Amino acid sequence: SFTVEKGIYQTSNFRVQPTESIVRFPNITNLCPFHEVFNATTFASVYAWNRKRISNCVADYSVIYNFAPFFAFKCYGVSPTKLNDLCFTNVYADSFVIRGNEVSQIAPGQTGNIADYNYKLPDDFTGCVIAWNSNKLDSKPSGNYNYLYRLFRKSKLKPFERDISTSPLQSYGFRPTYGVGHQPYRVVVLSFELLHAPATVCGPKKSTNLVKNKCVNFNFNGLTGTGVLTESNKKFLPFQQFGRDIADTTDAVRDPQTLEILDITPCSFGGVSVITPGTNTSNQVAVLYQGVNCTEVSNVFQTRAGCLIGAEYVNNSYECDIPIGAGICASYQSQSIIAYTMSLGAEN
Amino acid sequence: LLQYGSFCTQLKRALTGIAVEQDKNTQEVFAQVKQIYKTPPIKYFGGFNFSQILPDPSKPSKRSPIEDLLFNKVTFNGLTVLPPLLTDEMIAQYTSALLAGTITSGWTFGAGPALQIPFPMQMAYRFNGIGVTQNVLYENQKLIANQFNSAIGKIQDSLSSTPSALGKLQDVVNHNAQALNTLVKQLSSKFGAISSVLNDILSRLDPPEAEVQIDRLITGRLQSLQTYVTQQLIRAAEIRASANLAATKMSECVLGQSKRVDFCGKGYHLMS
Amino acid sequence: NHNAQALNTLVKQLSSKFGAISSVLNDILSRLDPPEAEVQIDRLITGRLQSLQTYVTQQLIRAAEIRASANLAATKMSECVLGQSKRVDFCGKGYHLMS
Amino acid sequence: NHNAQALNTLVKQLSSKFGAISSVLNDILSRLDPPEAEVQIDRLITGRL
Amino acid sequence: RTQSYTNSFTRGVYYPDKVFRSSVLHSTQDLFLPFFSNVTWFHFNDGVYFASTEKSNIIRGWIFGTTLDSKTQSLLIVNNATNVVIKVCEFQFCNDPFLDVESEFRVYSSANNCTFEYVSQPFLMKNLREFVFKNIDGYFKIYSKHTPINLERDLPQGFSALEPLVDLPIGINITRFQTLLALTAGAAAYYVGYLQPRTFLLKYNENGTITDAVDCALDPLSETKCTLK
Ligand SMILES: *[C@@H]1O[C@H](CO)[C@@H](O[C@@H]2O[C@H](CO)[C@@H](O)[C@H](O)[C@H]2NC(C)=O)[C@H](O)[C@H]1NC(C)=O
Ligand SMILES: *[C@@H]1O[C@H](CO)[C@@H](O)[C@H](O)[C@H]1NC(C)=O
Ligand SMILES: *[C@@H]1O[C@H](CO)[C@@H](O)[C@H](O)[C@H]1NC(C)=O
Ligand SMILES: *[C@@H]1O[C@H](CO)[C@@H](O)[C@H](O)[C@H]1NC(C)=O
Ligand SMILES: *[C@@H]1O[C@H](CO)[C@@H](O)[C@H](O)[C@H]1NC(C)=O
Ligand SMILES: *[C@@H]1O[C@H](CO)[C@@H](O)[C@H](O)[C@H]1NC(C)=O
Ligand SMILES: *[C@@H]1O[C@H](CO)[C@@H](O)[C@H](O)[C@H]1NC(C)=O
Ligand SMILES: *[C@@H]1O[C@H](CO)[C@@H](O)[C@H](O)[C@H]1NC(C)=O
Ligand SMILES: *[C@@H]1O[C@H](CO)[C@@H](O)[C@H](O)[C@H]1NC(C)=O
Repeated sequence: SFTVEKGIYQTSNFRVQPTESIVRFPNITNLCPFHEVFNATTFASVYAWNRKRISNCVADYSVIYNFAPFFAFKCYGVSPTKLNDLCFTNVYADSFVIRGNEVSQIAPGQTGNIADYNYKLPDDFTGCVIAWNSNKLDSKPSGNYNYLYRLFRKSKLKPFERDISTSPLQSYGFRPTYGVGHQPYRVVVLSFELLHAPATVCGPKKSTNLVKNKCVNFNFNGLTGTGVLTESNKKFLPFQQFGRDIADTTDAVRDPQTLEILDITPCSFGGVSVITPGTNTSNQVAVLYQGVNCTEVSNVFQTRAGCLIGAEYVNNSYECDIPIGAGICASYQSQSIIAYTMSLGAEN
Repeated sequence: LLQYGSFCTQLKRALTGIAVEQDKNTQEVFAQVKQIYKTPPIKYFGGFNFSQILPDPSKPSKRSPIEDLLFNKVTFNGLTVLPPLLTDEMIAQYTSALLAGTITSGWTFGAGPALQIPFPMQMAYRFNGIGVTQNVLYENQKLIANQFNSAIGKIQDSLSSTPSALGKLQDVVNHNAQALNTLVKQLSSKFGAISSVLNDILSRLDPPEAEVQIDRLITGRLQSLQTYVTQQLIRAAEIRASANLAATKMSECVLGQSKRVDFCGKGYHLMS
Repeated sequence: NHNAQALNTLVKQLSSKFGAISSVLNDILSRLDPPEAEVQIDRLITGRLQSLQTYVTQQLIRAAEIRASANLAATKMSECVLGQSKRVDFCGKGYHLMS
Repeated sequence: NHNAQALNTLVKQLSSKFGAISSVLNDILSRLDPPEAEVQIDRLITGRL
Repeated sequence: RTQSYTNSFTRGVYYPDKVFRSSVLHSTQDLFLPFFSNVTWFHFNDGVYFASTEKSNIIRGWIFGTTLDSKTQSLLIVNNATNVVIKVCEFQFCNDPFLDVESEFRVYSSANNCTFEYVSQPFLMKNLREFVFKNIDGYFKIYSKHTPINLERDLPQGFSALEPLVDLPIGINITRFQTLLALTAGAAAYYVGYLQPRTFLLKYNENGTITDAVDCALDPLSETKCTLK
């Protein structure tokens, strides 16, 4: 409406914007043995596949991009483009070679002879599958029959297990005269375990300096967010890292590089109310910030309901006109907006 | 969320209505009189001893001993609590005004100007309103005064001894605490998504693939808020009915003498 | 005022999308293939059903209060108009004479 | 009458499909694979809630 | 090796995670040792609670394995005065292996193959030493606690937390466990108990130390306590 009657109205909210960004990460710069996993020139068979537990090293994946022109590159739990910022609790590597037509056989919620009799995945799997042709490397002119695959088994395989006991095994025929749909492709399955917890294999990015008593963003080894970081007094035992309360929210962080306790507090926020007489009366307003001391923003007046701006406090007491809060009222009186303590009635 | 509609305006309007009603309830119950009557400096009322219910000038907050015992015996992510409009001191002043008016005038100050009357004469008038003549009062003044004094004295012990004497007032606080705790604990649910943290979802998936996960959280949180608001409205209705009954009792048992049976206690009503 | 604004909100709720490509049935049914259009229809169905449920619940909650006020008015008519009431402050401020 | 009607409606609500392939859990479990059974179970859960 | 039966009582509570809390009553669900259970007295299944009180230091190390053969890697821990060694190497155990005190021939034939190697400060230090051993999803966890005790034939009554001691990414098959001795004949005694899934209500103090617990499936009163929190 174009006309506002006398009263107090709640318009919007206010929040304190962050100042800067703080990133912390471990000292070490060890490089993960992903190169050793790759370009081995000898990869195990589909039914007999090796494991590898990557840990205590920095994981970089652009080296895989510069390594080979991958044919297939699928990711399920995460997005391929930003693998360089996450930190994963543990890494499991599966490496083998399968026929090109059977690349799509292995996947969650998928059926196939390779899918059920060579390697199985859980429904809630998190990870990626990479594949590319190696015909010029793993295809002998007279046929490379060293690669075998299992076809027959009484029972379907459970997720995340290896079988070697042994005709169920059939040898492959790979020749350069063969075309697409039969040439061998090397495939790698990468499995992570996201736990929103401190982790070994983090990204390549580098930390910064640490500040205090200032609204700021933070990223502590994956613990992201914004707030105010202050010195803490909580008695953390050596295995204690995080902190919680009755409401199950983070309220303390262990600094990785220099082992110390930091209290986290949310930055100031609240509601804004506008006090005004009618438009046909005057054209001035006063503002009330609810539940905030005046340091966080006649000019200022501190009450129990918050911080009042634009009104002048007075000694006298009258009948209430516009209610504000804990016993305070506002009114229009050469002419200005005044605030006072209300009066209960005439003495007698 | 902007695509879902205008549920937030409705939520805000309902909560604001509840708060304004909460202020109006207290205003309607307590702000009956227009004058702030004061008790005389000499407290001699024919033998009756009101010191247990009159305000105590020694202590700073100006409350009667029984009010002190009552006061002592009763014990965020976008959620705020607003302070009530009337402080406790203002309510105490209203109560003191009502007591002074009823002690010094009787039932006259509730119908117009207050008129003086000695306390024994008022008690004779009140006896004459239940079928008992005045000479019964005037010939047994000391016995009646002693009985009243003992009856007043026993109340503090009776309130202190019984543990659940003030359960009705504690239930309101307990229900509000439970509702808020449930509402804030609902934030950690997944509702069939990969995670309950928006930051992790936004930093682990492509923008086109994140909406499918975000919508589930949005729907769950909207449903939780709607349930909380509906429960609040239903409770507010009951509290309003209670406040209306309390206002009726204040007008009929305190500002006058009631003939309705068992409305102002068990027996024949005299005062309150 | 309340009875008008509730209806206006209910009517204006139709143009919302509730997480669908379009907020009109005819266009979305004409363009898309039904085997994936039925889910888009279902989203709108649930979105509108929730609005109807909310409207009905609010109307019930208001009707309870109106009934309470009507009962009070009936009592005041029976006692203050058809007789003289001795209850303090029930039929006005003072000693009641009539109504 | 009101109490009886409410209980009868609540009980009869169990045989609705709520936009799923069936209204019996056992039929859905014993016909579809586990990674897709949840897509149909969640609808029933939401309707009954 | 003479059996006996005794009562577990309120023993064997450990910190489930690495998160600090205070002045709260939390609820958790994990494998535990139920209160008041028949634990055995010696003179694997899901996990093992081991308790000892000897002073002569005759006890050191353990044997964990499925086939008990060098063909498959079997976990073998050795503990001596200055260090502790964990070998997931392949070991062919003898009939009744033990420490010679100092050759390792009687412990195992040889280690033809090996995968995991670890060396660190020894675990072992009137006094009672308690240990919880459990493996899950390819991880090994060992919790320990040393507590001064009075003269008491049976287990003490009270509460004491089991702080985490070591985690290993071993990821092998364990089905049976045996006790290693370093010996002249003699006698020794120790307590063994088994863990199964349970739901617990843990109570924390202002300093963040577990002080009380409630077993939600012991009796109706405890179920009421759990549902009332
Ligand atoms: C009215 O009653 C009060 C309460 O008993 C009396 O105050 C007591 O007075 C005696 C003697 O002066 C003291 O021993 C008590 O400790 C007092 N009680 C309290 C709670 O302070 C008061 O004296 C009575 N008034 C009159 C006029 O007799
Ligand atoms: C990391 O580096 C800092 C500064 O050089 C040092 O104080 C700290 O001890 C180091 N921590 C580790 C674990 O290397
Ligand atoms: C003033 O603001 C500070 C925050 O800087 C707060 O700690 C303090 O309590 C406020 N003062 C009052 C009187 O509320
Ligand atoms: C009244 O005015 C005086 C001026 O000196 C001031 O000290 C006092 O605090 C005022 N009373 C209030 C604000 O209640
Ligand atoms: C009560 O009456 C007596 C006369 O016997 C008088 O002395 C006393 O002052 C009266 N009380 C008051 C409060 O004035
Ligand atoms: C040790 O490993 C080799 C292969 O590296 C294997 O041939 C041999 O059988 C293993 N020794 C055992 C199982 O005792
Ligand atoms: C104890 O074990 C360590 C582990 O390597 C070994 O170096 C040492 O010789 C052993 N004996 C003593 C007395 O430390
Ligand atoms: C471990 O050993 C047990 C007993 O020999 C056997 O049943 C089981 O299949 C083996 N593997 C796993 C993964 O448990
Ligand atoms: C908690 O820690 C403080 C400071 O060390 C200590 O004074 C207090 O006794 C502790 N509370 C206990 C041990 O219950």
